[PDB]
Amino acid sequence: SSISLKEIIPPQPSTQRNFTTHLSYDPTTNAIAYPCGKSAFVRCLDDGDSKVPPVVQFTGHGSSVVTTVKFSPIKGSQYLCSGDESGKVIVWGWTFDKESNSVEVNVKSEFQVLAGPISDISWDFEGRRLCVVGEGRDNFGVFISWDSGNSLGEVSGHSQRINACHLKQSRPMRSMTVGDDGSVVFYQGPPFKFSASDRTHHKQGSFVRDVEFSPDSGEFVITVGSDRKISCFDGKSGEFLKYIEDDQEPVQGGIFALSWLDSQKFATVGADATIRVWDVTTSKCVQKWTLDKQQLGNQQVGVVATGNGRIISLSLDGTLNFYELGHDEVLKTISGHNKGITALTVNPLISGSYDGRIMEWSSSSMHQDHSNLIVSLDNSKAQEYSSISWDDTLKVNGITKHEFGSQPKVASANNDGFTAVLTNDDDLLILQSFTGDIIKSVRLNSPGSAVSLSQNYVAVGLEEGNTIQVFKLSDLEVSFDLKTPLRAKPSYISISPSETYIAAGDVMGKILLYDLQSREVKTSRWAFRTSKINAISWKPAEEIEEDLVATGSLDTNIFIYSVKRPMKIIKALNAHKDGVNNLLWETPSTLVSSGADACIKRWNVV
Ligand SMILES: [Zn+2]
Repeated sequence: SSISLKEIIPPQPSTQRNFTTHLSYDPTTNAIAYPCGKSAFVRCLDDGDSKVPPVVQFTGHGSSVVTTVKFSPIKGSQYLCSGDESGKVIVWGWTFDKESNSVEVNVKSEFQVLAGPISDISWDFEGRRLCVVGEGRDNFGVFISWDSGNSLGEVSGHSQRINACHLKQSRPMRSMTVGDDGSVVFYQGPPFKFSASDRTHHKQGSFVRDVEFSPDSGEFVITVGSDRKISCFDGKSGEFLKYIEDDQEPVQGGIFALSWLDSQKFATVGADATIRVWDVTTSKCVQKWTLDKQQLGNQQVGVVATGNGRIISLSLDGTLNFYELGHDEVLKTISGHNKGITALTVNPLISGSYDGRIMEWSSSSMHQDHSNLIVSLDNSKAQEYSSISWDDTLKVNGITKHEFGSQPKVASANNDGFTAVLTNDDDLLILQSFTGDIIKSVRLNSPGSAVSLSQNYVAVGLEEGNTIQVFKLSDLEVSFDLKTPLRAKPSYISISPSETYIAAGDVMGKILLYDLQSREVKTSRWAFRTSKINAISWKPAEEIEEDLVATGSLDTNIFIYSVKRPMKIIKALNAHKDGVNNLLWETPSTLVSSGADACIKRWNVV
């Protein structure tokens, strides 16, 4: 008996309005790396099976939000380096096993380099030296050896935050840091030391957001930022050569990032929802790609060349845009969440995160209709969905059909188009999932922290005495208490599909199973988790007697308990960094999970 990882749907890159998201591409593994939440990710652009794992997730930054992920230049080195807001940098390496289909990640070195958050990282072409940069009190960046951490130079010339850096990928080594107040500094080195400074080519007070030396011998260095200027320096002397401008292509917005396709062409991307391709020599824009400027989400917050003219653009809305030099049309788009997932539906698969974004995977549709946490999702009605959010509304296919007078704490929908909601004002409401109408309601005697709506019952977890009261859907005036309360505040309740039992767990990790009818505990034998329970889902039949029950807790684990054999536990550890939020059975043998880490995972239950 087991559970094995069947598929991983990774989140989109982390984003912030007015801020660049530095991406990284690795030719060898044909994959890109990017930060999202508290984990670093590497996603293989390779569809057709390959020896490269689809996804690699590094959780080593613990509680610190990851800011940047960079591939080591050494082909096949499978090493990467990432930084976080706490100012810590980590060099880690992964491992894969196409067989077990298991990915291992082992840290190799960690360094507390900055007081504040790290903004960018860059390796030397030997994959042994690092330019780390960002913000601090006295230090705005450092130059250190990847294994020891001993200083290999000194970041200087900046008084304000450093935004990006880059190491000329060839000898004689040279470096570049760039940041706030139009500051651009050049270094020389192996022992990188201040060489030259510049505060005349980028407007004072502006933000220079990215810098990058041309591939091969790096004959040039280019910096970009909010003043819409593209400055071109010489890769050796660092002398300003010229601005890259084309009369037929005025830059109408601040630039966020750049990436060289080869030694002559490089891409830029910015607030004017445009992806432009330039030729350093002619200073002419050779190719342009646009998106509707009228939509905030189209601003281009990142970019990275992936070889042979292929370019990947990052939208403020987290979308990944694939383009190719010579082809005026966008090749394909990839959307998804970049915020913890809080609501889940199956057959068809739909997900919602705590920012209110909803994802329809059956049509690759991404919605930004709600503007806050998605409490629940209901797809019972054919080709439609009903969503409830902390933005106090109930929407049906992105359209508002109900405005709550009181915020919806938690909710639960059955299969007959009904949704039971518990509000901040301590009310239990029963809505018609698809019209938004409240057909019946009742004031609860105490705040409620959990709901489970079956075909005929409504089980509510009550904070006062952490008891479970069961309501009759058809008549809220009738109800009964289960003989035994919980240990601590109820966190999640799941009524049996046949309404025989009721599984309810608490914020401490206890999960009691009751017999609904007799309202008596049927077993408290299921193993204590020592962590908040966030999800419980009954496995359906392929016997027919309800037995296996999947559950998830803040501790990141998935525990599939058994009614018949309370001592037997099938488990999957580290399912989702920082906790499992949702759990569903889309197939009698397949589980689907969502986590605080904005990941969605499918599992094969053997
Ligand atoms: Zn929509």
